[PDB]
Amino acid sequence: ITVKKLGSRIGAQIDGVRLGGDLDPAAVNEIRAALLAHKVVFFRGQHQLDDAEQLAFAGLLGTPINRWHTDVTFAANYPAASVLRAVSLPSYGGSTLWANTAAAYAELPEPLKCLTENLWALHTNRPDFRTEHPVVRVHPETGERTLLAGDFVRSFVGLDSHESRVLFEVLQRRITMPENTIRWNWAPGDVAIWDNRATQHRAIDDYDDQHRLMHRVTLMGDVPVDVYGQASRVISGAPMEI
Amino acid sequence: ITVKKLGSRIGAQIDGVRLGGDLDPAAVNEIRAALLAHKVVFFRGQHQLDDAEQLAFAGLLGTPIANRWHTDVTFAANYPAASVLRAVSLPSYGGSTLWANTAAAYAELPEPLKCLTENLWALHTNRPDFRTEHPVVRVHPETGERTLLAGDFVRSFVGLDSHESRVLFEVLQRRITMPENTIRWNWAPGDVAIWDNRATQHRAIDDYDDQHRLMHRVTLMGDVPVDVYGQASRVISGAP
Amino acid sequence: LITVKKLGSRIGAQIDGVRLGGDLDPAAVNEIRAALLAHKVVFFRGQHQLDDAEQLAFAGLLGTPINRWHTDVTFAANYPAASVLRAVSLPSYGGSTLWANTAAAYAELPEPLKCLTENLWALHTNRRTEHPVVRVHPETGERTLLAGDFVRSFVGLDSHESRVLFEVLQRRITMPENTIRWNWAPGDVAIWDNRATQHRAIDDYDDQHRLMHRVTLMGDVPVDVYGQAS
Amino acid sequence: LITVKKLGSRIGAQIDGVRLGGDLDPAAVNEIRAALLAHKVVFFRGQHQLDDAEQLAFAGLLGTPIANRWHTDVTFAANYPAASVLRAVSLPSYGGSTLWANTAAAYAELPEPLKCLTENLWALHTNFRTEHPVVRVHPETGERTLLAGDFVRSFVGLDSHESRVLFEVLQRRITMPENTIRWNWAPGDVAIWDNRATQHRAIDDYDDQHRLMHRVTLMGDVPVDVYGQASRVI
Repeated sequence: ITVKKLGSRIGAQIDGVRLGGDLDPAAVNEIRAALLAHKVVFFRGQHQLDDAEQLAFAGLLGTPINRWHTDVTFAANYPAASVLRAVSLPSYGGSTLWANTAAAYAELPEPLKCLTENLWALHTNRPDFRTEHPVVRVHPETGERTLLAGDFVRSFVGLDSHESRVLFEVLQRRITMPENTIRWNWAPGDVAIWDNRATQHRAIDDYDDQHRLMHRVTLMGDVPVDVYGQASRVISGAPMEI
Repeated sequence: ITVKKLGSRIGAQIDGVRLGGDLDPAAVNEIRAALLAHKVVFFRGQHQLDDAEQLAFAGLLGTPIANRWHTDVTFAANYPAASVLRAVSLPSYGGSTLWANTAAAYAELPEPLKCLTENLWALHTNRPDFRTEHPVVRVHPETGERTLLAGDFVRSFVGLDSHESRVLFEVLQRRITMPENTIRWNWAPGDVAIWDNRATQHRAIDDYDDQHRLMHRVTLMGDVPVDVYGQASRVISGAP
Repeated sequence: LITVKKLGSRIGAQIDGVRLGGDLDPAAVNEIRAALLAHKVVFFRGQHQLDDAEQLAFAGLLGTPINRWHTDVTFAANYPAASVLRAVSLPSYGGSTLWANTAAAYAELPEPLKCLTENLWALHTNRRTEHPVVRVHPETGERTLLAGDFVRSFVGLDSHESRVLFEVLQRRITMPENTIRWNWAPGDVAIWDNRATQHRAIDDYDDQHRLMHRVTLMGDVPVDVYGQAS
Repeated sequence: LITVKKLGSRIGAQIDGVRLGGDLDPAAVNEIRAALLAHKVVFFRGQHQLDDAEQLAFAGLLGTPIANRWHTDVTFAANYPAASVLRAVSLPSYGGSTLWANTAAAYAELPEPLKCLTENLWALHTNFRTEHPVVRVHPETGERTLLAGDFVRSFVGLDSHESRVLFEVLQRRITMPENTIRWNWAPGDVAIWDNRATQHRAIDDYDDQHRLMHRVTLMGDVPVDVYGQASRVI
C-alpha cells in the first residue's frame, strides 16, 4: 500500500487499495496507521463503493454508529472517525477543510499549554445536549494530546463571556492556520477518512447552491480524558448509542 | 479560449490557449476579461514558458516593473496591478497558494461596515522607508468595482489608535479571508497563475517542510488608488 | 443666582446655593435643567432636608416621574430621560458611582467611526428593542452614543463582529477622561440625563449595606440622524 | 494617634494623624510601611508644610531615592521603582484625578487556568528592552502580583496578535473599577504607592491647565517569578 504525504502537518493520499469490506487485515492495519499519523487520508477512484460496501469497510476500522468544528462534541462520547464518500458533486466549489488539532497543541507556547491543559469548555447544540470537555484530551490510541474546541463551544468554565470569546478565537486562529490544514478538491470516486479525535473540519459553501451529495459513515469514539485522567462531564445527557 | 469557474466567488481555469508574447488580441482580451471577472486565473500545461517568453507574455497585459495575507507592495502609492507567476521547480508535497477576493468582500459587507470602510484610510509601510496613506476602499480603474485595500502592510488606520486599529483590521481580514471567498491552488508543473493585485490578497503556505521551491514572477505596473469620493492615496515617504 | 462648578473637562458639575424641594423657584429649576443638559451629571451636597416625598415633589418640577456599564433600561423603546438619586445610608468605604458622557463620546469619534455608528443599530434585551447606536438628543440636538450592557448584538453583523465593535465603542465611551467617579456622602443628590450618559455602580464595600432612593423621569423614543425611530 | 482608614475594599487607605518629614519615629514610618503594603496606595491630606526638600527627607525613611495610559512605573527597566511619593503643587481648577489599580488582588482573583497562564507567561517591556514575568513575587509581602501595563510590547513566544489580545484580557481584570481607586487631588495632598503591586493612570480631563506635582521615586529590586527566576535585559 502507498501513502503519499499531502502536507507537512496533515493529509495523505492512499492508492493501491480498492476500498471494501473484504480487506486483508494487514491492509486495514496500514490504513489505520496512516490515518492516525496523518489525521485525514484520501482515496481516489473508488467508483466501486456503494452505501453498503462503504458501511462494510467502515466496519473494519471500528464500530459504526459552514464553520470550523469537531463532530458532535456537544455529546460526551463523540465519534472517533468518519468515512465520507462523494456521490454527487457541483461543477465548481464544494471543497472541504481539515485541521490537525494534535499539531496545533504540540506547537503551542508552553504558557498556552499550561492554560489549555487546565481549561475546560462547555459544548452545546445551539434535543438538548450540554457537555463539559477538557480543552486538551489525550488521544486514546496515540497518546498524543489534542485541542478540543470548535463551533460547539459555548463557553470556557470559570471565565466570563468576553474572555471566553477572546481565548476561543486565539486557539481557533492557531488550529486553522493554513500551514496546519488541508483543503480537498472532491472528484467522483473520492473517499475521505479522518480522525475526529485529532481534527476539526469545515465545509465550504462556494458552489453557490447547486446539488451536492456525499455519503457518510461514522465510527464510535469514547469520552475524552484530560491530561490528569479526568473524563468529560455530562450536563445534559445522554451518550451516543449502538 | 475556454474558461472554467473554480469557485462561486473567486478563481477560474483557462484552457485552449498557449502562452506567449504573440497571442491574438482577441485572445488577450478574453483573458483580461477573465482575469478581471475572476480575480485570479490559472493556466496549466504551459511547459514552453521560460523567463523571457513569460516576460514577453506579461507585456501584452501591462508594463513590467508571503506567509501573511497581503496585497503586493501596498506601502507604495502606485502599487502593481497584476502578476504573472510560473512554477519552475516544486516541492514533493505542500507548497500551495491562497488568493482572496477583496472585491467580493466589499460587496458582502453589512451596510454599517460599508460606511466605515468607505471612509477609512490605512497607513501601509515597508516596516528604504515607504509610507502611504491609502483609502481602505479603492475604486477599480477597469471594473469600477469597489474593493477592500488592507493586508499585512497596513500599519494603522488614520485617526484611530492602536487597539481599535488592530481590532478593526482583524474584523476586515476575517471577512476577506473567509474560505468561501478564497481559492487554494495546488501547484503542478506547467502551471501559471495570473491575478489582479487590485482586487485580491494572496498568501503563501509554508508546509513543504522547507524543501526547495522555485517560482518565477513578473509584476505589472499599476495605478494610484482613488477612494469613493475621488480622492487619491497620499505619499508620506518615498517615490512611485 | 445659584452656583455651578465644573468637576471635569467633559462631564459633571456641582451646583451650590440651592435647597432641593417641590417649592423651588422657577428660575432655579431652570438653571438646573440648563446645567444638567450642558454637563450631563449634576451634584448637590448638604441636602439633609430631603425625604422621599420632597425628592419626588422636586422631580415633578423637572419632568414626569414614575454592576456593569449601561444606560437605564434601554431594552425599552421609551427608556427614562433622567434620574434623581440620593444617598440614604452609605457604607464606611467604597460605594462610589461612575458616569460617562455618551454625547462627548460621539463628538470625539473619528469620522470613519461616526459614519459607522450613525448607520449602526443594536439589539437591546434583558438579563427586546432595536435602537440607533446614535440618537439625536430631543432637547440639545446633540448626537449621543446609545450602547451599554443591554446590547446583545448589532443588526446585520455576526457574533464576533458585534462583540468586537461593542468593546471598541465602550472603551471610548468609558475612557477615564470622559467619565466621573462620585464619592457619596450623606445629603448628596445626583441628577443625570439618561439620554446622554452611561452609569455603573462599583461593588467595593464588601457586604456593608448601601441604600439609595431614586426617582425616574419619563423618556421618549430615540431617533437616529435620519429621523428614524426604534 | 495614627489612624488608617480603608477607602475601598480591595485598594486604598487614608492615613490621618501624621505630619510628613524626616523626623518621624521608626514606629511611625513603620506604621506607614505596613499600611502601604496592605493597602497598596495610601493618602495624606492637609500636608501644606512639605517642600521639595521635606519630601526627599521623608522618602529616605522608607528607602533609597533616585501618563494617561494604565501602567507600572518604568518597567522597561530590569530593576524599577518599588514605590513613589507624590505631592500636589499647583492643581487645575477642575479634573486632575489619578487612578491606581491593585495588581495583587487581580492575580489572586484570576480563575485557575489564567493563573496557570500568567505564572508561566513572560513579557517584553519597551519604552530599551527587558523580559519580566507576568506574575512577580513581592519581595516584602510574598504576594504574587501581575506585572503588565503600557510598557509591554509583547509576550515571549506569542505573536503580535496573540500578545495584544491576552494583554487586554489581563488589563481588563486589573483595571476593573472594583479593583481601582480614583483620587481627587487637593492642595497639600500626598499619595504614596507600592509600584510592585499596582498600576497607575493619570486622567487628562482638565484641558490646558498647568498641573504641577512633585515626585520622589524610591529604589526597587529586580523581579522574580514563581520559580525564583529573574528578569532579563535586551
